[PDB]
Amino acid sequence: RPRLVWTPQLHKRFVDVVAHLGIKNAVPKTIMQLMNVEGLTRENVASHLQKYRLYLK
DNA sequence: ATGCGTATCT
DNA sequence: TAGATACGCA
Repeated sequence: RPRLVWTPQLHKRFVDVVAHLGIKNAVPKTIMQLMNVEGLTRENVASHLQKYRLYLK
């Protein structure tokens, strides 16, 4: 129920999955499927990817 | 029906 | 600042 905390370990797995897939295929559902984290939703990944893209600009 | 991207909210 | 929610539109 409490908001998801993106721990350095969880963010690292996100970064590795986003690096594995290219920019084209690094979409929230494919990231989530590859990350393989229990209880992690498409919306959790989508929100994180938005902030990640803003940080890379 | 599904899910991505942007804006907006807490 | 980070993470959640809303929604337009592919």
